[PDB]
Amino acid sequence: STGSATTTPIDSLDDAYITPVQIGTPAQTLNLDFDTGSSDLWVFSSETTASEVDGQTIYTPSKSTTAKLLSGATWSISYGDGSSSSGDVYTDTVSVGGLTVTGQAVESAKKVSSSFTEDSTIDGLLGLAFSTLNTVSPTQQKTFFDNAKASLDSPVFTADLGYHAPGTYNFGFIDTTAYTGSITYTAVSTKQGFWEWTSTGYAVGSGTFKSTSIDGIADTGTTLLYLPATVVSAYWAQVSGAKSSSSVGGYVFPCSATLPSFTFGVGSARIVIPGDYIDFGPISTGSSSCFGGIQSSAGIGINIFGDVALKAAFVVFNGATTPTLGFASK
Amino acid sequence: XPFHLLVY
Repeated sequence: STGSATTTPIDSLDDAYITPVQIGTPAQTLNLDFDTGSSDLWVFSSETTASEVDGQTIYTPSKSTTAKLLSGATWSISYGDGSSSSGDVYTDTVSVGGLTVTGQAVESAKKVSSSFTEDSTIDGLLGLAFSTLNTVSPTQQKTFFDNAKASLDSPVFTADLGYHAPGTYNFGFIDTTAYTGSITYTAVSTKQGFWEWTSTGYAVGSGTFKSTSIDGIADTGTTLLYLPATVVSAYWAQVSGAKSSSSVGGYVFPCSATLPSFTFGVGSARIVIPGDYIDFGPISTGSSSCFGGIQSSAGIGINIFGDVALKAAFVVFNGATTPTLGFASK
Repeated sequence: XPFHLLVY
C-alpha cells in the first residue's frame, strides 16, 4: 500500500507545514504538523481544557465508532522550545493520503501550552522519529510510520517540502519525477532516537568546500538551519551588513541583501540551499532588517537540519531495519 | 515565529 498527501506552509514565512490526516470513523480531518524530530501523534480533542482551545479543529473520540480508550496509558511531552502538552490515549483508525493504519495510538490532549493554543492552524502533531522517543506510558506506542511498515510497498517515506509553496509527504514509494540526478543515501544513527546523520562538510557561495563532520538531526518540525557557531559565522562574514543581534536573538541582515548560497555535503554529493531560502523574512512587517535562516546551534546542544535545509532537497527516510537518509537535488 | 519541534 502507499499514501500521498499535500503539505502546505502555515504562513508566508514557511514556519511550519501542516498535512491533513483523517482520524476515526467516520473520518475527522485534522491538520497535523508532521515532525521528524519526535514520535508522538497527539491532537487537540474534546478532552482539551476549553480555555486553551482556540481556533483548532478537535478530535472527538466519542463520535468515532472505531475509537478505543488505551487504559492505564498517559503521555506528557516537551519540545525544544519549552512547549508542552499531556493527556491520555486511544487507539483508532488513521489515514494519510489514503494509507490506512488501524489500532494507531492517537494521544488526546488534556492540556496544551500557550504556544499551541496561539497556533490556530495546527490541530496537533504527527511524530516521525524512532518510536523509542514516544512519551506514552507505561508502554510506549509505535509511530504511524512503524505501524504502516508491514503493509507499505517499500518501508520508506519522502519529504518534499515547498519553498513558499505546497509540497508532498509520500509513504511507501519514491517518486522519481520529483527530483533530479540521483539520491545519495547516508547512514543514520538511532542512538538518541533521531534521524541523526553526519554531513561531510560545507561551502558558502562560490568558495571552497570544507571537509568537516557535522553531526545533526533532520527535523521537519524545526523551521531554521542550526549550525555550529563557527560555520554559521563563516557564512554571515560574506553578507556585509549582517550582524548578531542579542535583542532579536540571532543573525540579522538588511532585507535588500542578495544572500549567498550554502552547500552541505551528503557523502560525496552536495546539496545547495539557495541564498533566498536563508532570507527568513523581515523581523517586523515593513522593517528593513531581516532575520537569517542560518543560526548557531550552540545553545541548543545539537545541530538541526531544519526546514530551510530540507526544503532544498528531496529527502527519503529509509525505515529498513538499518535505516538511512537519502538526499536528492530537485 | 520559528518552531523547534524536536522533542527535548
